[PDB]
Amino acid sequence: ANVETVAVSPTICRRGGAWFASFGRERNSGTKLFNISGHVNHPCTVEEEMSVPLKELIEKHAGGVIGGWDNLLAVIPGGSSTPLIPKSVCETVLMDFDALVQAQTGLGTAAVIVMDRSTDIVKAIARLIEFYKHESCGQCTPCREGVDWMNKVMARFVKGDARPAEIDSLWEISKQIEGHTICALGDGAAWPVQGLIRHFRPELEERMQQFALQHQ
Amino acid sequence: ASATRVIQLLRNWASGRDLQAKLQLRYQEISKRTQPPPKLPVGPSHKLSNNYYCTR
Ligand code: SF4
Repeated sequence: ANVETVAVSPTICRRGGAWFASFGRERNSGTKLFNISGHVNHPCTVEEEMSVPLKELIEKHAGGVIGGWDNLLAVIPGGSSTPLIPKSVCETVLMDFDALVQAQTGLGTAAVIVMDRSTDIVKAIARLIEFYKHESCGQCTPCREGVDWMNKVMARFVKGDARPAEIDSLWEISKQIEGHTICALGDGAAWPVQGLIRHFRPELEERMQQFALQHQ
Repeated sequence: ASATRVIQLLRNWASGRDLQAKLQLRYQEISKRTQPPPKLPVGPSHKLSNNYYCTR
């Protein structure tokens, strides 16, 4: 059992199940610890109700996005394993399990990483993929080989060295890895790539166009 | 063809045809024995996605 799960049980028993139940939406009960990091004015750890909107959380407790809310480019809402969502989704999304699932992402650890419009969105996800490459235990074939393969492909994507067709190839690679591994580290490596492809395909194609142009 | 004109005319009359038009022996018209390199395209299965073998 996770430490946060363990450490709220004595308070839950003392105040009763119902008190904990009232907070948050139905089936998304209680309070939650949020870590807001990245491109915010006051990165911090705070306690907040479950189904609080993401914008409310960022602007109230973290001081807002660096350079204003309109400067926001993307948010990873639940730690590195959850897919990113662009600004247009972050404006009304709620920070619970079911709402973020509906937003094609996850609540995860409730670790909100904020990236403003000055961020190289491809490079940040490539760094996350490199993290997963260095953390794989190497036991099962799909993670051990495919995470390293995706790391190489993403390192090339940062420069723009590849061709646009490879984008779809990369997507398929992630699908091969996902659901075929002993544990969920494969899921956690496949999901951020899928989010990047889903929401920032034009950036990848545009970078590839620049690389092909400059190298003639 | 290096045949003289009178022999050419005799050949045409004996055969009844214009023999010089379609000569069996082949000269300069045929393709050169040295050719530029080809490129040779690839088949429909040379794709990076949407190409699972169980569908083909
Ligand atoms: S998916 Fe899990 S078990 Fe398989 S290699 Fe990666 S970390 Fe190891």
